[PDB]
Amino acid sequence: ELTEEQKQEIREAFDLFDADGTGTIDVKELKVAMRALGFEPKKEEIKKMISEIDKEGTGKMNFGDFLTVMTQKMSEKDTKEEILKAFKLFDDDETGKISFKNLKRVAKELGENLTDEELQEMIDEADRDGDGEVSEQEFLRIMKKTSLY
Amino acid sequence: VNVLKGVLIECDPAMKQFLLYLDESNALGKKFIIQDIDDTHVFVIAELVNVLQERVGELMDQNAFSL
Amino acid sequence: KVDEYGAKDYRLQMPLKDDHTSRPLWVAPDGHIFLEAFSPVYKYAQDFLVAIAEPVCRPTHVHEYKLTAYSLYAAVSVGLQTSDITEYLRKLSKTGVPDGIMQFIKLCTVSYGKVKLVLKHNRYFVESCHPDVIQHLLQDPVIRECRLRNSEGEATETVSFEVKQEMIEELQKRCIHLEYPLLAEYDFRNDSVNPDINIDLKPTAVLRPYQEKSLRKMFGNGRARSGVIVLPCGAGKSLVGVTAACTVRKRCLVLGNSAVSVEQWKAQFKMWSTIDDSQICRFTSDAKDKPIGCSVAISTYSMLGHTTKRSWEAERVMEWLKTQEWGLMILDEVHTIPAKMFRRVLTIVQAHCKLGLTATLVREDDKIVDLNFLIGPKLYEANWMELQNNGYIAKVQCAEVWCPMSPEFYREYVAIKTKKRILLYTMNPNKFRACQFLIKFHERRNDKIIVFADNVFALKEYAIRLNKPYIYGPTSQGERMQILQNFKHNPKINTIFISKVGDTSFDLPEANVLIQISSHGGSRRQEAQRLGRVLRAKKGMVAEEYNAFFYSLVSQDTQEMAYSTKRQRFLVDQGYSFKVITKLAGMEEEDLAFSTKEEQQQLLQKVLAATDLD
Amino acid sequence: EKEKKEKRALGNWKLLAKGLLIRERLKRRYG
Ligand SMILES: [Ca+2]
Ligand SMILES: [Ca+2]
Repeated sequence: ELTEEQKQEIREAFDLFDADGTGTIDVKELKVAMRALGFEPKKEEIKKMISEIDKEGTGKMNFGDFLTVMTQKMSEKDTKEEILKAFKLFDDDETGKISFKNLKRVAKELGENLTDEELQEMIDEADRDGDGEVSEQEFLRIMKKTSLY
Repeated sequence: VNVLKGVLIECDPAMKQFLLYLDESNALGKKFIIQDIDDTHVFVIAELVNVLQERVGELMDQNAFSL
Repeated sequence: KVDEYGAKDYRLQMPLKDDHTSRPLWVAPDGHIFLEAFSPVYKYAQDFLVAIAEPVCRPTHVHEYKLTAYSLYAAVSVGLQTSDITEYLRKLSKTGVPDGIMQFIKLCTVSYGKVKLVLKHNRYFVESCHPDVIQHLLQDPVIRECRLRNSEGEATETVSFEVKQEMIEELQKRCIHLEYPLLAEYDFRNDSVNPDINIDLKPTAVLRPYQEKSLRKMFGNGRARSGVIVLPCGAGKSLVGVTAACTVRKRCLVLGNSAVSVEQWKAQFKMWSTIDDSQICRFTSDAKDKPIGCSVAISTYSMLGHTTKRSWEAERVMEWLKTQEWGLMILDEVHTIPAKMFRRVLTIVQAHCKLGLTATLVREDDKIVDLNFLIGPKLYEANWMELQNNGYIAKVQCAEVWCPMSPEFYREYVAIKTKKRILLYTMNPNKFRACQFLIKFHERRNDKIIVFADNVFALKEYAIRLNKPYIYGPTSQGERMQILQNFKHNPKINTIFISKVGDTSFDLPEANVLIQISSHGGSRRQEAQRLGRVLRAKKGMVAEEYNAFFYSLVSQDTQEMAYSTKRQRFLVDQGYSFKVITKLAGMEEEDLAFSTKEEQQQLLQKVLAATDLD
Repeated sequence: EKEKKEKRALGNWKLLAKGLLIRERLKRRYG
């Protein structure tokens, strides 16, 4: 179970660039097709996904691969939305970062007995830019490499 | 007025939660559990209550042993 | 022939005679035997059936026994021929004995006692009085490989021949295929290689009539015969083993599950046997004794089965054991023997007479057919209800308490389909309240309470919230012993929480109330043995038929119901009753935890926090 | 050594996340 009605939207998006009925669409038009269904990928992500879709250098993708890519993008988008909601749960003061105070408050509210030294160790371990805390992007990355979600 | 015609089902809260899980997870398929009325009473369309009873019987059959 | 109702139409094959009331036995042609307990000849019929037939079920009125080839071999080894057994069966069977069973008895009995295996000079010889059978069995390819051959590959030449030690257990199974089972006969009095040992029986040791009967049946014609004896826990099984070891007078080897079993066996030997302490040695990983002059050695299966490299001293002890010839070997808890590693210990150890003792033999993996040749046929099995009547054991009051599942848990219970579902029903707040009320009632009644829970997390949570000692995996032995002593001696603490380690890893103090909350998943024999070991006879309540209390907390409408139903089948086959209790009287008046539903919500939050890792 | 330390932290993070979600889930049921 992935969807019932959104599959028709993906079919329409694929058929927008396949008016000739050749069964395949150009990979270079991948950015617009994602924007047709609401996705807003970045240049690095677009290049990475074009490299994976077009490993053989054909330049065209069939309906099955396009549908799978769209489903994966939807899954990643909802996962990112849930991670952002979790970040907002951590960031109750809307500071944009999960500071030491926010993590400590969340740990105390949840009843966890995690030491403050362990809290700052985890913050530093998930700190990439060295700002002293974890940002939205750092939290997203740490969730990506988490055990599971 | 907009009122529905069906069959009222009275069971223990455990069976109520089981029916709610079936309706939400769509294990029964189409959502025939249109509306709940009370903590122990539900309103089910009679077209699917027969199959629903089979599903309930399957649940209690699994919670037992075959001699 | 089968009727439309499923009943087997055995009327034609069973000619009924007019001696209905006098004869108590029904002998169906399928091999099953039915006995009526109210018959005046019940005792004689019971004795006859026990000797020749393996019991299946022993409820109050009608007992069902089964006839097996191993049972027939055991009966032949006792000294009973086909003619007397047939005469006694016909004198007791209500109907005529079908010829199918008759031919079944004739074929088995004639083939018994033909092939003999002798362990002499650390060498195994197969010999028989019929060389034609020996010659015929040589053609078997498996027997060819099992037979020991010369260093050049040439086969070795009542003629006997050496057999490879590593292929002994393989040969045992092949005898079943060839329908020529081996004979476990030992020269009890003719032994000369192994000298006797200055060990006797203390006058303080008394053999109960069933124990004496079992020992005499084992000592067929005065010679010790390898086999298995099943006795209930607390019935002096260790005393019976000590008595058998004293009777044998030869080198004795005893194997237990853990060091606690070794210590208990050593204490029993010192308590009942006259062997000097210098001749008693413990081959344990912590307390080690010199194997020199070790008349009786007590160890564990895993110590002898340690495939990994062992310590240098342990290697020397193993070498001495292999070199030493053991007239008698004793094995405890036979139900774990079917494991391959523990079976390899039998090949490793060279022993003449092997006796196995345990409480149950119904392995959930049903690996008992091979066990019938690993040691031998079941020599004796005492009736639990009969011993309860005799007062030897407590008449346990068993009950299954159904704890309703909370709707919040129940929906999550149905939602979860993986193995994480165990935590949901094992942590029922209603079950927690029921257990708390039972503990309060039994403390007000001044009863010893043992709460068994396989799940570590659930047991720890229950013990912490109820503020009682908890026993689990690590359970440092000093602290474990301190907790046991506090339970035995301190009247303030009479409730001990024990994890799965309470089955055989240590000794269970005598108690009266045993509450089982968590299940292994269908261990029909393990928990039965645990229950038998936990509860013992208590003086003062002998007249009452309910002197020991066992309660099984089972979550309603869950898979725990099926596990409990499957598990209690073994106890029901023993005639043990089980009353279902849905409502507990007194819970309304007594104040218990999680009285408010929000507390149950907090417990649900805590349980959900415990993910599938726990 | 350091790797395994991070692993522990990772699990903690996961646990923490689940905790919030779990509580939030019950809020969706009772809040
Ligand atoms: Ca903040
Ligand atoms: Ca950051």
